[PDB]
Amino acid sequence: HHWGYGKHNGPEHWHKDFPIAKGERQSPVDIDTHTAKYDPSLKPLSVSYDQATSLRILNNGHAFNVEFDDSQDKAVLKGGPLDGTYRLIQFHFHWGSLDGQGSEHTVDKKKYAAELHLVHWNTKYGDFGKAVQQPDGLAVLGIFLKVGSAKPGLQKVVDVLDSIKTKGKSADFTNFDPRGLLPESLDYWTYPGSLTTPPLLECVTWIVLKEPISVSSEQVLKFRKLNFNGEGEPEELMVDNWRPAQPLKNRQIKASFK
Ligand SMILES: CCc1cc2c(cc1OS(N)(=O)=O)CC[C@@H]1[C@@H]2CC[C@]2(C)C(=O)CC[C@@H]12
Ligand SMILES: [Zn+2]
Repeated sequence: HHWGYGKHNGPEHWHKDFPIAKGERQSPVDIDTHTAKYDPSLKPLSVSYDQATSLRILNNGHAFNVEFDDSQDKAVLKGGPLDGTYRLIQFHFHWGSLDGQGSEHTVDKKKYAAELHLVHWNTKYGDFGKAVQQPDGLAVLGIFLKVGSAKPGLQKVVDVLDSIKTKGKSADFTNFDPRGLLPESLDYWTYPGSLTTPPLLECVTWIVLKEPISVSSEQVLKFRKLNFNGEGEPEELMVDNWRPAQPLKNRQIKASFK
């Protein structure tokens, strides 16, 4: 009986196995745009993905991860609120059963259809497992998805999902360019938080872009055909794999823009 997103093992249950679920810097949160404060002194984001090397895509039973070679400085995030260099290790999404929900962060209580997380770890900690044990170990770039026009750069991801329908399936996924998933503007909000899935470690500097990307109804429909279960187990569609907004507590959200 492990954690998930169902009635009996979903977000309201997680605190029993992971008491940090009720901690002081949990994610996601609602971004109150009127209360967020512009922080001149915030630097422009630097997103350097030209040499990114994707390797594989994996259905891990909670989402699908597109994984990257992070054994060298090839795709890095720097600047913004960050000190030092953070290396891209994987991206994944959270999405809903309906276009009206699916994002983890909300904006003035608005839910988007999905949310992309580009996960990076601070290279001063040597690798990902060590980084998640540090308060400044990770930087996650969050990007909202709304339903409208297709995102051409997402299609290669959508088209491989049939090969990783169920938990534990993986497929080769080389030469995928994550630059094709970014909006025009890098204006962002930032705050200190956590992983949004167990173990919910408080190791993340969140950087959430203001500008959503648009994806087509057909693209998100294909996300919803994935399964949480393994092959040969009862089929349960992988939908609504999002944690709701958590209390902001003693935190201030900063904006890079006015
Ligand atoms: C940040 C990417 C991200 C990473 C992780 C999880 C969930 C994530 O999604 S999100 N929504 O970005 O927070 C949950 C499992 C975590 C793992 C970090 C490494 C951990 C702790 C281990 O060594 C064993 C348990 C592993
Ligand atoms: Zn995530």
